[PDB]
Amino acid sequence: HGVCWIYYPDGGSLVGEVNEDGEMTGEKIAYVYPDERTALYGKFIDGEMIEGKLATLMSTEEGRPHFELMPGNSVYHFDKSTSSCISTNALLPDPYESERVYVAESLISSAGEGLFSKVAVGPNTVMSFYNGVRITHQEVDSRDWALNGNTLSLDEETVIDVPEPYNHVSKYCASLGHKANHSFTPNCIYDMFVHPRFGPIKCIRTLRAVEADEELTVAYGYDHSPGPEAPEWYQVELKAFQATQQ
Amino acid sequence: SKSKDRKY
Ligand SMILES: Nc1ncnc2c1ncn2[C@@H]1O[C@H](CSCC[C@H](N)C(=O)O)[C@@H](O)[C@H]1O
Repeated sequence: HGVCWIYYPDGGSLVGEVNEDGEMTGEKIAYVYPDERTALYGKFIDGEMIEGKLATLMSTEEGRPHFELMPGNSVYHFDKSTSSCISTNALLPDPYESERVYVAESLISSAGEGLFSKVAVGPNTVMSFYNGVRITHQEVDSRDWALNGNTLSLDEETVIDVPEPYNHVSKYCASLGHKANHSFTPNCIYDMFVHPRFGPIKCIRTLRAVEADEELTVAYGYDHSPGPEAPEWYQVELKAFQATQQ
Repeated sequence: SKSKDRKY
């Protein structure tokens, strides 16, 4: 038996010996994060993580990954959010994100907390995941902007939200993408991501090299000509940005 | 439209 790797567009992959039907099912299947090193290894059924133990990919021989399990008993499973449940383990952090970002006071004035890089990385690096409950565009668009600070469009049917009180890390730290502040001159973008625990979500990906302890920012991308459909702080911010443009 | 990153 040889091994198969199946990559997602975001660079993560499932890897293992497939079964009679070409399915990722068995006790020695892994999800490998985009760093091609951090992995969740163990029991999968048709590509869904049943019990993934944190591991490090130490080498690949004839295409077969050779892992070492990390100490501890960090286990993860597929746990997609619903309309009302953000996570079965809200305080269990993502182990890839934990090595790449931390939350601190923003450097942007009056912006509360922000998301910062722990280490220097290159362009095109996935830094953080934006998981949340999954609600409709109808609910979100029909309600006040004060409730919509953490809403992220996922696709034409779903918006991801991190509603109070899960916007505080003492209550929810499984993912941290909702902590990145806005910039009209950002160093990251939101990008599609298929996560073995969260399912189909978005991630924060660098668009250039970033230094250790640099604040990560993304363009929130509100509609500027539906004036702008956006919160006050952003509209005020948009004026200024437009000012600098000539 | 009251969410980030839509494809207008
Ligand atoms: N460029 C900017 N200027 C001012 N406030 C900002 C900003 N980008 C984000 N924010 C703030 O962050 C919210 C989105 S969530 C971003 C994390 C938030 N700062 C926190 O502490 O949890 C917005 O409602 C706004 O209050």
